[PDB]
Amino acid sequence: DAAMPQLVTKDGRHALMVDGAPFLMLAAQVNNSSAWPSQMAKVWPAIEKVGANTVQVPIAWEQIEPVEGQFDFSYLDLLLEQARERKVRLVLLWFGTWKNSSPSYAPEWVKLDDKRFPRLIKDDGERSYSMSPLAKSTLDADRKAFVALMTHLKAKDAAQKTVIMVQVENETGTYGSVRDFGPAAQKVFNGPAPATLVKAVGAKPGTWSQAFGKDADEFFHAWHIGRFVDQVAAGGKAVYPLPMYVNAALRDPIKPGDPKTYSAGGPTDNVIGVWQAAAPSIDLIAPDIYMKESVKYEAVLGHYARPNNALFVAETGNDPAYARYVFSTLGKQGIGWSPFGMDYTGYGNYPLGAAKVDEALIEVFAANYRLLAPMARELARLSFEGKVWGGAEPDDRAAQTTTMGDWTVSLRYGKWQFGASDWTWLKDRPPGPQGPEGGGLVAQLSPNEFLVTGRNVRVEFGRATADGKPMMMARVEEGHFENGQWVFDRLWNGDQTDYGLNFTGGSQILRVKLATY
Amino acid sequence: DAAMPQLVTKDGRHALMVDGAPFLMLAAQVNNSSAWPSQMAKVWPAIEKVGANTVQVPIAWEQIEPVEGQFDFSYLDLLLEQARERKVRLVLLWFGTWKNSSPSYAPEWVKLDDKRFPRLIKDDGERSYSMSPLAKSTLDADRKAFVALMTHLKAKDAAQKTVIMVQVENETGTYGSVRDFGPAAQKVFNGPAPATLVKAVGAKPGTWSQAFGKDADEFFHAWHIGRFVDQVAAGGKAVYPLPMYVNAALRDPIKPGDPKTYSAGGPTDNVIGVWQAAAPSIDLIAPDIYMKESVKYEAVLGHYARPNNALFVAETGNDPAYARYVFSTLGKQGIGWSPFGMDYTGYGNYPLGAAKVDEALIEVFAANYRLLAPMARELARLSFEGKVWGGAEPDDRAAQTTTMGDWTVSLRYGKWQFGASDWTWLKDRPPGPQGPEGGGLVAQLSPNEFLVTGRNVRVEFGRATADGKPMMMARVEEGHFENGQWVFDRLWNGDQTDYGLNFTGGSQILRVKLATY
Repeated sequence: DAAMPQLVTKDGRHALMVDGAPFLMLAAQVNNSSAWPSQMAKVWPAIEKVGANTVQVPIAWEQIEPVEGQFDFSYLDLLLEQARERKVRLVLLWFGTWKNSSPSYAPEWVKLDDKRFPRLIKDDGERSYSMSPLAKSTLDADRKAFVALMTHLKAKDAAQKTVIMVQVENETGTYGSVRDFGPAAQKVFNGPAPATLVKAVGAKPGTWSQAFGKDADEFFHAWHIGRFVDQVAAGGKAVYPLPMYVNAALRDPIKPGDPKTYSAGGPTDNVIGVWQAAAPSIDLIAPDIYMKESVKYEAVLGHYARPNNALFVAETGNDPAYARYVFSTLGKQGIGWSPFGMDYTGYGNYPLGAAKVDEALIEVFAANYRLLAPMARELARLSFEGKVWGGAEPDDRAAQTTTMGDWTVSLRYGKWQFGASDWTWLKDRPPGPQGPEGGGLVAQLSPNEFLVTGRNVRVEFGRATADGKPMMMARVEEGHFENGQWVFDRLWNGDQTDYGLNFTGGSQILRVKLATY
Repeated sequence: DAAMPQLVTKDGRHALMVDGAPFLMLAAQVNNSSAWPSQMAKVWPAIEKVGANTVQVPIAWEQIEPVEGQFDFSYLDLLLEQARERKVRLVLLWFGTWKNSSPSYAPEWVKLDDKRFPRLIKDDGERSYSMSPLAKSTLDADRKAFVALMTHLKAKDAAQKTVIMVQVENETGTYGSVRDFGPAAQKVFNGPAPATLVKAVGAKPGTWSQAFGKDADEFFHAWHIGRFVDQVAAGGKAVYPLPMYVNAALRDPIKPGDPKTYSAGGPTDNVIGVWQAAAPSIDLIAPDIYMKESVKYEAVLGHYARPNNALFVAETGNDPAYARYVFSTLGKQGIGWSPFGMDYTGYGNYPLGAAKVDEALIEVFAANYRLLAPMARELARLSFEGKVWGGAEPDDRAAQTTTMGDWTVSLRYGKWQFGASDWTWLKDRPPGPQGPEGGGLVAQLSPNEFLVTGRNVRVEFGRATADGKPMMMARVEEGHFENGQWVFDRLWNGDQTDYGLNFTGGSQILRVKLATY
């Protein structure tokens, strides 16, 4: 059988091992109501067009268990077939007790039986629309269904491992109530805070209120949602131990509001530690980023990328401005990135994303994946080894720079293919049609050798070491990957290297040797 | 074997003899990083589209001698094959010790070994990026490689002579240092000025400083670069004596700055005489013109076109405004003209030329070459015989006139195909879409007979001789060349000749007989 995919960590760097090597998920997600046989003719053309190596698809509880204990995995079987025909991998999204905070994807025998499967009670005594994570009934039922899913998946996919990760629930939490205030919940809240949690967050032992103070309510909900999801995940892992993750409806990364106004209890940036402590069976916590401003997008990446949390952008906007952020995510040691809404079913999630999803829109995102897909295994490995840096065009077009050993590396935006970066008389290119669009990635392969790519960007090298030695790009080789192997195309020289390395709208990859003389 | 091409001079007029007759190089140059097998599928379609009879292609030292004494001419062999299939001729550009002042096209065993192959030392004691032309090592190495190239070319092309000229180095000189100030160089500078040079420039004998005064530094660098290139050229000529030339990075033709701010030592207009004296084995000095303003472009042509210097515009911009200057160059007895950057590899040299090179851009230049190519042998001969005059539309659209024997010839711009040139009530055509675009050429075949062509221009004849005799265009015959032979199409008369001869955007050639009555 294919080796089991594994999320791994080495010296604070991450990889998803697929077939025994690091794998970059250049993913896309279908719309929420697309996971049906009738819609697949409107999904696959988009997915093929965008050039994704991985597709995220909902597996709804209501689809798999429409009548209690009568499981139907016929759609999954079809999806596995179609995915394999297209040579893409899958990430299954388990839509059970929570999808965007709500039980709407639970079957009717769950979500219309509140007495048996109870919603949480708010601080004003009225029931929320959102399920109590303290209910053993709901936990047992979601877990049974997830375990059935993992058992069937094991039967149908252990040989090939088409499915490489599974998302457990979708944007957990509750809007409009920071936790469950019903009597069962309050009984627990009045009791001792869990030793595990108290130690994880550096609190003093006591009741929830004593230990956590002003954070008690939000931590109580995060912990309980986490414990619920952990137990769902652990049951599935006991059968088929694929990497598993949770995704986050975000709070603002710079000026977060009160938790009553966001998806409280879900893995927002302030409760990543609580979720880590609550859910050891969940491998990573993934942000869903629908903030178009670069300042915010970069800030989100900063909160979620940690030595103990792999960076995977599980969802992002499909407005064309978002396209370039693949470069920012991979440049911060990301293992994957995924625009949401990539099908031709007619739905568009504007104001989040694009109003209309047609071939022209998908082409915007396709251009980056066509470039990156052939190099994905190489990038994944080099990233894991800690050799990768990159960036996307800021909203203000400011240059980005870093030091990689002896050398400086810079990304500059709005430059032509000719003319020194310091020619103040030469006006920059005008703004992208549909917003900023540039970005770049550089891997330091060894002290003086680099792999360089990008689109709509100038990459420039200088010398960091203040030893006064002059330098040059001694060799710039363009080539491409075939079967994962490098094939020479040409050397760049003269005009092509006098003004940095200028990447336009197509697909070029360079191996650059630097030298002093 | 085909007759050896020869640059010849007769009574201050020039020709490149190819297959024993004058040849006009309607050339185009590929981008600097296009001379590789992988790029030829993006080069040939552009070259075929533009209708060039000659193509300029780099032959890089780094490509031909990647390891010292291990020569590889496989690309040249391929290029010769492909050129012959397309029935174009080649001009090879030797990129060795200098390409735009820099050794970047020398192999690593040259350019990364400064101790063995030394860069010049500036007047502040720090090394330039540019090579010292006083180094015997560098000279011997460049010459050995060039001689190997000429030996291989002789073996593979003596029979057909596909290759008709060779450029020796590319835009020699140094920015930021007017000469070599290192101790070896200063030892020479302190010594006697060369008798040959002193006589060539009309100076008094002495040391470099006494002879040349304020010009001593720049002349020292020009002479030494010239002597270097001369020796490279002479070694090659000793094997295979093709016409050879050098090209110039220009200083301003009207308000030149200090040589520290331009490519000093290269063949700028003030050191053409120094280069002529230094390099008898170089047949002509060719300007590279990236100045779009007609006043400047005309001025450059004036500096370089001399009785002892054939006019060849080795490089010019590929912004559409440049297209018309073929007419100016051929009208000043030019033997060739060449837009730079004519391929579909994605590179564009804006602000010099076009930002994007696509079929639409190339069509602008194609329209002139489609007209001129069938008549190139006839024009070349008539030009050599001193019978050709012409011009391109000035930036201010002013008319151009000359006297050819008994007759006046005028070129007028912005006129319609109907209506007298002196109808002040009739407004001119509006400006070209992408700038000025008109031009014309007239050859006086005998006293009263002319060959006339042009695009977007009105040609009008009058009588120069002030004898009061009335005149007419007695016969205007349109025809075209097939196999170099004239074939009648029709007579122009009536509306077609009442308002001069109006050439629009296509290809027409006329034989015009003038008469008094």
